[PDB]
Amino acid sequence: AAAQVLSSVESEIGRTTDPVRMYMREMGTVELLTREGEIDIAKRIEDGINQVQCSVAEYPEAITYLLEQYDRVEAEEARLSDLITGFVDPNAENSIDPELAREKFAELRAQYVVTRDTIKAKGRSHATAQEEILKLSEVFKQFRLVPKQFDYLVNSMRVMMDRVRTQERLIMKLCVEQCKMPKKNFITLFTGNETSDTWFNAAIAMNKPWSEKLHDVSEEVHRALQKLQQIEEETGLTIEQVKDINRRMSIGEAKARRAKKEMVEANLRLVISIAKKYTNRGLQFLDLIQEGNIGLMKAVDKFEYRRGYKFSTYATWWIRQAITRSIADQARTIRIPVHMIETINKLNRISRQMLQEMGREPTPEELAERMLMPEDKIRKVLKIAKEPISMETPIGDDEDSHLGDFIEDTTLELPLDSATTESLRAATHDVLAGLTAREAKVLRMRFGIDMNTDYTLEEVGKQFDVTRERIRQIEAKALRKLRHPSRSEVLRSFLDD
Amino acid sequence: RLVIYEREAPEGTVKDIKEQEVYMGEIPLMTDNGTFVINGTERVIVSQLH
Amino acid sequence: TPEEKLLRAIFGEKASDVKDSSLRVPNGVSGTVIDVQVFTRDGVEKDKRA
Amino acid sequence: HARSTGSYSLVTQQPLGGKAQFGGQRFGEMEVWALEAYGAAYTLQEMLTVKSDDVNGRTKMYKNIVDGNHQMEPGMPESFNVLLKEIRSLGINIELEDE
Amino acid sequence: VPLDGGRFATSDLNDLYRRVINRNNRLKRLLDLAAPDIIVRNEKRMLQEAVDALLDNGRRGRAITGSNKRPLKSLADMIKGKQGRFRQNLLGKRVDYSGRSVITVGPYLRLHQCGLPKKMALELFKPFIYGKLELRGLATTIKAAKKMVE
Amino acid sequence: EEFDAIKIALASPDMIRSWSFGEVKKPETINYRTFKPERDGLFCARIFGPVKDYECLCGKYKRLKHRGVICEKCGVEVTQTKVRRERMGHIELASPTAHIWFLKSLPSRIGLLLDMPLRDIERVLYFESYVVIEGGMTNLERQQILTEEQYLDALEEFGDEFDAKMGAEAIQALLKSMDLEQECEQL
Repeated sequence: AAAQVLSSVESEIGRTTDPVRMYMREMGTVELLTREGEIDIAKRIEDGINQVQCSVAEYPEAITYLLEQYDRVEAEEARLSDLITGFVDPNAENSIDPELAREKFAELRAQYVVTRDTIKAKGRSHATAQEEILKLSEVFKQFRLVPKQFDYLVNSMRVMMDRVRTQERLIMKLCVEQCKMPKKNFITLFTGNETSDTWFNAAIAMNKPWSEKLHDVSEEVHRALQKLQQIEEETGLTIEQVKDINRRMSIGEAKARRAKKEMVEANLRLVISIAKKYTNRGLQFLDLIQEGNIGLMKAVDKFEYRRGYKFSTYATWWIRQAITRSIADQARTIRIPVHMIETINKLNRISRQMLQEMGREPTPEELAERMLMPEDKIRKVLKIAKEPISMETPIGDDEDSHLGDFIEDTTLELPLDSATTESLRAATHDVLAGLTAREAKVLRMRFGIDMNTDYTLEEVGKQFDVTRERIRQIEAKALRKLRHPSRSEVLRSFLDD
Repeated sequence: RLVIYEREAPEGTVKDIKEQEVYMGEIPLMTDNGTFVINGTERVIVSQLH
Repeated sequence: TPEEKLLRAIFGEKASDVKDSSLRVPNGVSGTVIDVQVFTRDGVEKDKRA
Repeated sequence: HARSTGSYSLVTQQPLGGKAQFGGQRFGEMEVWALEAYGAAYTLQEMLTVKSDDVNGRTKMYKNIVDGNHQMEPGMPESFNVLLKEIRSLGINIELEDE
Repeated sequence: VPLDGGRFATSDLNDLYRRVINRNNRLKRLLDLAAPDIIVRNEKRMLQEAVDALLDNGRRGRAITGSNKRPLKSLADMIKGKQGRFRQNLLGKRVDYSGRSVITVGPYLRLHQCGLPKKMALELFKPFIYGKLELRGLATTIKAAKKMVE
Repeated sequence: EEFDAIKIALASPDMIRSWSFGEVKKPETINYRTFKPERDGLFCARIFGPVKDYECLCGKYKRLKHRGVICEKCGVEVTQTKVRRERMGHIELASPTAHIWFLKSLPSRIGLLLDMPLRDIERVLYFESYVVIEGGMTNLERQQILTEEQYLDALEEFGDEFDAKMGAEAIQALLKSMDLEQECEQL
């Protein structure tokens, strides 16, 4: 009964705009659901997970992949890699021993080959068949997968879910939106037949002259029903139990997602507590809170109540991690890597203690001696710690002259530098004019004076069709005679500017 | 001084007594002529009428 | 620019890899250097005049 | 203090030295009014574009002066289209209706 | 941009821009983690607040201040006011070819004449001198004309 | 070059994409040891152009000759550095947000167009109370505020028949949904 006070509050707020107040009102709505409450909520979660486990378990071929990709990872004669870290790892309520894998996979494949026999015997869901399927499921229930492959497999299930839904949607569009067929009879016929066009021609048998007018789309209706069937024969698993498994997995996922919300919304206050020992570091209070909240979500995911420990310890550990790692990833204009941030903070702590021990700020020699690392890295890290100062800071005490008004743009060309290099261009043009055509051309192409690009020796040798060092000789001759003082006097002067 | 009391006993003052001179801050000193030498430059703080 | 390329490849004069940023008297000022002070870190060799 | 050319500021691209050659004389609003009063449109235009902000203009006209040709090829000041960018970054589409 | 001492100098927009992206990125993450909608609501509030502080910090009920503790300068604060682009860099500009000095009486002058110090006129008319020295041939080189002027 | 007039309008999101040369994806400015622009960051050289005249970052294409090319190693375009000053980026917002100039102006333009008191808009935008985008049911009208518990109740009677939302998504739906000719002629 908190929204019945928030009603009066929002009706009589003081035109509040601060997101701190809006958040702190809403995180205060949900009450502390801890101790007994937390354990109950934790059980609502594992029940949803186990329902999803079972829903995967009735589908056999997904288990195939379990043995398939495992036989893939074992395929290369020896492995204990990420993929194996992703397979079962049965948690008995470390170093991987593949003998255990073979031991636990032999009986699984034995159940594989024994359950299928009764699936065909006297009926798809025969009593003996149903009992053997239940035995298979019970055996599989103790295989607690590593989360990554588990999510991959539930993906491999929901892909079939969504393709079934989308094919049904496509057929529903193509039928109802164009031919205007009633869905009321469709539902019953689809549940009844589901496999053949007996219901199609049957509903058309009812006079309905509009039902006759489907010839232009006849070749498309049962052609799409062909794909709808092909889905079922590819699965080889009947549609009604597909829907049952779909509902089971949906409800199982919704249970856990609903349960985790109470845990998060109850421990928001814990998040706010840890986040407040972290302010004045670059990130605002609500920035530190929202990183804490993500850390809390992780903690709720990884929490195990069977350990018998209080939840707040685990949550505290993850929340502090998220907050102090984000305050390092962000909160700096020039991003400092996390480990360098940690080293800087080592220097700050050690500087404090040496400061109070000595009575002076320590010199980098003594500081290096204390922190046990060379003075080079000490001085480097000290130079790193500086953060950009503000440009709009008032270098004038009044609001007259800011810092950014004094920052020269040191990329522009100083005008009178040889008349922005025009004088040199003109003088070169003049001097090259005094030379013979071939020398001038090759000289230009070589260095590039007023040329597209600076054709190298090879390129210019191609240009005049001489595959030799005639060009090199020519350039040597040219460069030679443009040092002769009588030929170049004006040009020589710019050099020693 | 850091005094530590015991919360079981009512005012069990002598559970820990800890005396240690601590260094907190440096305070600039005034010269004999009413000025401070701050960052090598000689500064004056003017009185305020409030 | 290509033209400086030609200029340095004709008179054979490649500029040094060291630019000058020497301190010089601001323009329009005369005077008499009356004092020079050199400050060096603790860990850098002192040049001759220091 | 005097100045023919020197440092130029970073954002606005307009005269501002100070170390040796200081920033140019500020030609404020009141002086713009005075030149508008005289009717001197060309003195104003050069004091806005080629003396202050027009980058291509400022260098081209230094070159023209050195050649002995006193003529101006003015463009658009940097501060104007800096303003255009700053207004555009407020999600407001300001443009120049070309011919 | 790097200042002399090795420190850098940044326009406040960077800081403001940073907030937006940070918060925007967080939101892009929460929608993937299917957060409790209270947290997503708070993130959207902060994203709205950050964009608002970017576009106009003042008009935004509480002005975001940086490490200086004085308020950050938003986009709207640069095109507005006496210090804005309009009044300060677009109607009245700093100007080249311009000097200034103390004034005194020239009582020998005629109404159309003003004294002008030699040094100030040399510094103001410098490119004219360069062109004239090149024209007379006294300096066939702009680089050496600068040397002669100095 | 010569233009004649200057036009202001509102920047369509497609137009803001049209100005932009690439999406800014990270809050990273420059590197801390190399001091060189980071990819996708606020200063990225792929988006806002190269840092030196006619040079990619990795120096593969490093002269006038290779102008116009996009260095595949670093994505930079070999062009003048002045284009750090003319190229713009764009952040793809993960949730529409209100332009404060068109909401917190003394004569609110969003509040006039919709005819909804600024207090009610501030309540919707600050994620404080829902609002009826559109309701097939007759008891609930468009632009009618539904507080949280009132929303819960209204959801209880009908549910899908009425669309009520919170925040700038709701306000964008309201602005997008009105027809200007009809309100024009009715008014």
